[PDB]
Amino acid sequence: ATDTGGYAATAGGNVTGAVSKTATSMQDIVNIIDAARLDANGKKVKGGAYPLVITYTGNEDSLINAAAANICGQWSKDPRGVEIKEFTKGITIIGANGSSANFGIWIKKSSDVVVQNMRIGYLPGGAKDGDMIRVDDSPNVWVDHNELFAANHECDGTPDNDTTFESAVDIKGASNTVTVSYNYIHGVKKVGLDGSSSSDTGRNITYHHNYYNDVNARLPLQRGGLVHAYNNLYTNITGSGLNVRQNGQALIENNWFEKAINPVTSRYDGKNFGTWVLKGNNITKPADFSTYSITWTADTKPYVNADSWTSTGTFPTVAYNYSPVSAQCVKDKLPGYAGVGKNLATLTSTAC
Ligand SMILES: [Ca+2]
Repeated sequence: ATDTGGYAATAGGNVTGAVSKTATSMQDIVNIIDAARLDANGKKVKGGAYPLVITYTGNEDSLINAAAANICGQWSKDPRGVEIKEFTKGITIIGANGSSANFGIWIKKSSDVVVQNMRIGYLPGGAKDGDMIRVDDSPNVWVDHNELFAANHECDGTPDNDTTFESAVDIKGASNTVTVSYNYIHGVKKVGLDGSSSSDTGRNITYHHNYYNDVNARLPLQRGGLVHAYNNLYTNITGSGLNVRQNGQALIENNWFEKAINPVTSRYDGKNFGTWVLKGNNITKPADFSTYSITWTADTKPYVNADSWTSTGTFPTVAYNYSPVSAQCVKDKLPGYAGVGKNLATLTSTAC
């Protein structure tokens, strides 16, 4: 099955001929991927020689706990991450229950990559792109059931006063189809881009069943293309939520917003505002803003907020099958399905 409930359609490494490998450390993952490029005769194969399902059993709680206790010492350290570059055979990196990582996963020019059940937090190297997950020039990637966290805080004197920590799930380039689902993202200042610049526009991304809590912004910072955000729980958003820019289109349906500032907006460019189609959220009209503590702020440059809470454009027919539960159900049940150690459980209307 290649069904991710979103734009990406991939089975990752769970295909025919997949080779199962256990990784006990960051280094093992690197070595395993490196060996997966060799054919029977020891010669390298472009895109990889065989599919892989890597089970990561490592635990780096010590590193995570030390980092949490000294958050401002993280940005200047060397970034730590496993790069999955030009591997198209199909790969799934799934964490064992109880595993943890103080390193990121950087996907570059690959495809059919799935990252599940990984608990990644307080990564070093914010000043040198220490992303928890980065998807660059990579279509058909599925980031599902992970816990990505740090501290929603900015230390004094970091480069650009924005590098205490990098992002949770940055997406850029030709990452044409991506599904980000069932993740528990908390304590993150910059959650994730959708295009690295004003010119890096496009892509079709689906954000569904994610639980955001105490995050500052970029859910995502969208640039062009299509974004389908459904069944997500957005609470304690301290800056802005979905920032639809460079003429992007978004379908925001059956989500639960609460204690959020600028939950849906288009700001920082001063032009080429994106559009949104709102339907089925806990917020149905401006009268609900006070009920759920929705706050709005202006910007120094021309901007568009959804303070009228009305659709400002259209959205193409959703190309895949999905069935959202109600916004009330995500509020009630989502926390028990999102993140790690949930055995990749999915929230169905049956459980509502
Ligand atoms: Ca980044």
